[PDB]
Amino acid sequence: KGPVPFSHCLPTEKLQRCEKIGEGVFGEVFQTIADHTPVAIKIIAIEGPDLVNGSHQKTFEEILPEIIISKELSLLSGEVCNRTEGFIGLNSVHCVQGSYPPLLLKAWDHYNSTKGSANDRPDFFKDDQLFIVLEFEFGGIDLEQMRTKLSSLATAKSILHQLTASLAVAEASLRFEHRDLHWGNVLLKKTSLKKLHYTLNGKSSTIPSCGLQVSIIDYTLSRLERDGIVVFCDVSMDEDLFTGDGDYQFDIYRLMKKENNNRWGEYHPYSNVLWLHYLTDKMLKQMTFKTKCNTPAMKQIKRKIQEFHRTMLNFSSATDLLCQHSLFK
Amino acid sequence: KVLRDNIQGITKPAIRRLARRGGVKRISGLIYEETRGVLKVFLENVIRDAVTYTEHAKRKTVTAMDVVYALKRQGRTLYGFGG
Amino acid sequence: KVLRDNIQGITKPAIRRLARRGGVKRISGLIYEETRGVLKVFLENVIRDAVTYTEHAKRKTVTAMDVVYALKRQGRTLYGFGG
Amino acid sequence: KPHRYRPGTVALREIRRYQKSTELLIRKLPFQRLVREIAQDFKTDLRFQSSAVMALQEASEAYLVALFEDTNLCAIHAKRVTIMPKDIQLARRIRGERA
Amino acid sequence: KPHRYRPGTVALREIRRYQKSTELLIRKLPFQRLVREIAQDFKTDLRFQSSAVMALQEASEAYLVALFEDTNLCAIHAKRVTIMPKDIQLARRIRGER
Amino acid sequence: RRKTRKESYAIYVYKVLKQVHPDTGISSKAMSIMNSFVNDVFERIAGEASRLAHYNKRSTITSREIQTAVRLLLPGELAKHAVSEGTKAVTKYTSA
Amino acid sequence: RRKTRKESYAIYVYKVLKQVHPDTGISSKAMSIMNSFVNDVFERIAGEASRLAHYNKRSTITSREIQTAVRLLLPGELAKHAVSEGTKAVTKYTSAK
Amino acid sequence: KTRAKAKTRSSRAGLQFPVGRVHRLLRKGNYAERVGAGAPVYLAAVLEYLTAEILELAGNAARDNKKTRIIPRHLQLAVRNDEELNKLLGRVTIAQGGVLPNIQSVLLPK
Amino acid sequence: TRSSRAGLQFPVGRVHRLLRKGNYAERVGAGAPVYLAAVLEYLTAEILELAGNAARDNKKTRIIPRHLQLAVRNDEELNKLLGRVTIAQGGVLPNIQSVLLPK
DNA sequence: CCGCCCATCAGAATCCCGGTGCCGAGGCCGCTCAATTGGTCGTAGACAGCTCTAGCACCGCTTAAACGCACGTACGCGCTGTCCCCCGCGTTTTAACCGCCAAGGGGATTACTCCCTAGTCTCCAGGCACGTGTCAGATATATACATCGATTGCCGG
DNA sequence: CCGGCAATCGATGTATATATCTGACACGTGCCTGGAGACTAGGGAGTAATCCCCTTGGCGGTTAAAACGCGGGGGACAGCGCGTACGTGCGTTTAAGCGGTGCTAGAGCTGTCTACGACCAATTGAGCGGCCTCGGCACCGGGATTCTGATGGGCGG
Repeated sequence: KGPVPFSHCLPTEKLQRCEKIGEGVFGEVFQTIADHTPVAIKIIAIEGPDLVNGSHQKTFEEILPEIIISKELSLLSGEVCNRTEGFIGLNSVHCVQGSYPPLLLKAWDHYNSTKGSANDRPDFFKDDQLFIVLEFEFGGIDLEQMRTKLSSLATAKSILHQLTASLAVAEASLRFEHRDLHWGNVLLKKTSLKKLHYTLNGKSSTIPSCGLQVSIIDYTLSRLERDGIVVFCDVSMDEDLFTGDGDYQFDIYRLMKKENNNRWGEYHPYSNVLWLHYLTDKMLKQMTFKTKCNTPAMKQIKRKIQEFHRTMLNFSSATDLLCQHSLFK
Repeated sequence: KVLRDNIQGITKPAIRRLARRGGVKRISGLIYEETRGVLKVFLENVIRDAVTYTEHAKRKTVTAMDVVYALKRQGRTLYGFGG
Repeated sequence: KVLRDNIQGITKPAIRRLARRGGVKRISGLIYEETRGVLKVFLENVIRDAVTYTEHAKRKTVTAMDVVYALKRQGRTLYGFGG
Repeated sequence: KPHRYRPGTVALREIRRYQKSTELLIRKLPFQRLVREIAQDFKTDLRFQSSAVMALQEASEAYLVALFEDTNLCAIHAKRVTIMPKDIQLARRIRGERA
Repeated sequence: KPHRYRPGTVALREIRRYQKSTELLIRKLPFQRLVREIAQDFKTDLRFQSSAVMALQEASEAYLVALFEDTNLCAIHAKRVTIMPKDIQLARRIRGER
Repeated sequence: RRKTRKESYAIYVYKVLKQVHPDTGISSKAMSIMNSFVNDVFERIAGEASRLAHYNKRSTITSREIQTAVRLLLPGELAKHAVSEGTKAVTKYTSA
Repeated sequence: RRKTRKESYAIYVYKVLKQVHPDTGISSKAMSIMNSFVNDVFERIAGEASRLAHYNKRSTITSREIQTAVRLLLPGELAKHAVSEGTKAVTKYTSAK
Repeated sequence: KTRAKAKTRSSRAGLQFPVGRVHRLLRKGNYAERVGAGAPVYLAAVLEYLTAEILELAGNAARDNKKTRIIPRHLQLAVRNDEELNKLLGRVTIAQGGVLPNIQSVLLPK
Repeated sequence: TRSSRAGLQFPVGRVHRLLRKGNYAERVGAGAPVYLAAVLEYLTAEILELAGNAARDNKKTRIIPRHLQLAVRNDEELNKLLGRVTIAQGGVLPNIQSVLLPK
């Protein structure tokens, strides 16, 4: 046991190959190259009773559900009964002791000078502070920054098909709930596979990827149950999130506050369909496509997407949408 | 038939705009009637020729080819449509 | 032999007679030069076309049918001289 | 007192503005109605393609612009600034369209 | 007491006389010389038939008469009875000839 | 060597003239003018008919093409009577 | 079902344009105008050549008729260059037939 | 008999202009690959009608001038005094024709 | 191919086929299509170069009918050739008489 | 004492950037068929020779038309004054344009006859070249007749 | 006691009537080449059935363009005076027009024969039509700038 030094997991050579990506209350996610492969290093401070980004840090046991869910969903890709390759697989996880290396601080300074950061400096951390280092595969760029270079609505139909298949597979496998899905959480990458393959509850099926592979990030508040043991982070006290306004996400938050009467220990797969409804509203009102609607085939495709968006709410779960809806049959 | 007195749809500002493109600075008050008459005559000739062309082919729809052929026969070639 | 200064052979009384046949009552003193220039241009065009026509046929004499063909090509069909 | 340009300035501005653009200067629906009304005299229950009406409009506009140019030349020849129907008649007579 | 006509009577008499006959109004030898001189700039040692010269003369006279009619119309338009070169220029410009 | 032969329309024009005015003559220049007129009209109508046939993707010339060309070329009343004449002729030729 | 194919001059016009101006594009309407221009010129020259062949009592069309038609139909400066280009093309074709 | 008497196509059509000559000219003129059987009759009838009209007008004009022979002046007078004929022959020049007498009213003396 | 031996870009076989079935003459020689293709290519190249110059003047990288009209109307010989032709979406050349200008 | 020049003020016209919406190139397949290659075969036209029509050069004689000059008057052109009639700007009323959605009418494609036109052989009658009179028109002469320009002769304010 | 309006009076150019003389026009004849009669083979055109794309029609919202009123300044139009450029006629000079005479370059026609174009069979790659991406081009919005039009303020012979 015991934490390992910075050179144990991120030495100097792969320290200088580095570029910043994302930040948050928990920690920061950050890009590098290791083993001739682009990887993401995610650093979270733990065991620290110090106010960071407006709050202190929890313990390792609080993070433990998150890594549990992460490696369970990674193994879901290697499952036989329910297989889907549209998720993110881990590499490893380790513990780090010490202060923030200066290269990290200079990368943060460059990011703030270029993109701007709302988080505090990471340079006040001591040499005895404990962090958790986590490794992810490079899944591409977010949907938000990619909103104005998409080809046509066929790529849409494809990515909805793939995400719904992934959620249905996850539900059939371990009764997984995400409870957070915004258009900044979808990662798309260019792949040469014209037709991708997967398995749901023991049946083989395929998705036309249109030369595009998809993924969605891990969720800190995701809820699931394995063998009767429920893993979920209680959100009944953070009512500020559900009392917000300005766009549809807070509306979805109050719906997921009202439909399960604050008893979050149970399982309610219905709100997932409203989470998808939010994405449909976004695609029909928050993206630009590079192909004109002149051709009637994709015009009727768009109308079919529209009636899906209007009529999905009368189902019970994403599996029902996958197995019954016209766009999915 | 129902369609009648549609020559009045060529408004005075439209004739003014055409004159401005032609390069005219001052316009008298008796030009609009003459312009309407000459436009009517021109349209009558062209449409008569086009309808004859579409009649010879045993069709009931006037196409752009008939108009182009009639204009070429009249001595005014037009580029950009079919051809 | 080479010829020169023959446009002056279209005398002023001839131009006056042509104007009278045209219906003109009074004539300015500077019309004759303009008339001579116009006639020269017209003759140049017609004669060039006729000479090209007679050169294609591998001949050394300009015939009336060449002139008729040139006039018809120009758009000034003439009746009487054969063809 | 509110600003007022002298008579003749806005005319030159419009002349300079309309000689740089290329779009049509007549509304489409009235022209279509006129074309259909004229064509109904030769044959009953006819049908039209959009390209036919567009070509008719282009030809008519070009003809009118050329006629107006010739009329302006005729009006200038007579020591005047305004154009009158006599100028149109003279231009059409010389062009050979009218008898 | 010599007899003299007012300016304009003889002009009208000539107008009436020359609009009734059909002969040619230009002498033949100068026209033939001019035709040969113009033609010599395109080829050397050319020969002509009399019919060609006659056809050229007829066409030229018809063209000139039509041009003079148009010139008279233009002169009348501008409140005048005398033809001027500007009338010829305007007629040629409107007709389409450069 | 032997002189070639020249063809014209003089005899037919003379026959028509004797039909219309039975006591009138004609000169040589007028005959030449009428010959040129007939040739010019023949050429115009034939060319128009050929263009009409080519437009519609056909390989033959029938009386319909001639009638349409006559309608397109001749102005006003001159067309109407003319068309009638042609029709009558064809009908007679069919009877015998 | 596939429609009947239609012939045009788009490919060759684009090739010539790339030969002259290596970095310029063109719009569809301009291409249609160019197609109409090519067809009109072809028809004019062919008709003139046919009339020329008929006048001299011949039953074949050769390059002499085309040259004379080009001389008759075009103004002088264009005519000289067109004649030079046509003669060069014919000589090159004949030499390496 | 082996053969019957020859009958011209003009006689069967009741015309005066030749039909066989027009058929031959249409065939050997590079107009179309084939020529029908009714086109020559139509063309001959139209040409004969036009010739008859022009000759009628010219003969009337000649009889007006107290003569018994048609000359190009009479043809020009007949052509230029009729609207349809003038429109048809609008760009044609007749040799030895002349012009129509016409003087503008402004030039006349008071 | 015949067009490659002559160094041309316009088709030669297509021109021959269009000449042979257009009712022009009984027979067609073996040199007419080459001449015709060369002439057409030359004229097209000239017009295209002028239009491209006009387009580059206006700070654009594509040619539109306004550019073709500007190129044609500003050249004497091309204007004389297309003296009775109307181009769609063409416009007119800017020109104002001197008398109408303010003092 | 009539001004004709200069310095200010407002309002269009044009430049620079930032973010969006599509289009004109490109790639692939899959054909389809039109162009290329290698032969034979019948006739269009190039070439050489000959005949003779008409185009060109020169000379002499007549007479009509072109040319130069003098004289007078009517027409073109510049200036002034008056009044109507288009131009510029503000307010209110009408319908053009954009987006979307059905209904079905007629244009385009495929298959199957079959009658009309091209081609060939034989034969003779319509139309063209050539040659002769005779009479409609051209020419010459004399003879009215309509019209233009000047002079007289009264005439009412 | 004139400026006029009509009525003559003379002179000039044009229209009209009669007698002779010619050459262009209206038939007659012989002959041959182009049109008519008779028959066969095959392919261009006519007809029926089917598919689906494009034209016609309807409804609602918004807003840009058309319609109407009014004050006033600049342009169209008539009247007047002046000067000179153009019309009319006469005397003298020039070259067109007509009638022959002579010569030859070149248009027009005929007979041979060779090369060039039409036609056919087997091969195959150029060109067009569906489906799909997409990197840059044109597009607008803002702001700033500029430039031009309409103005009042003055020194002076």
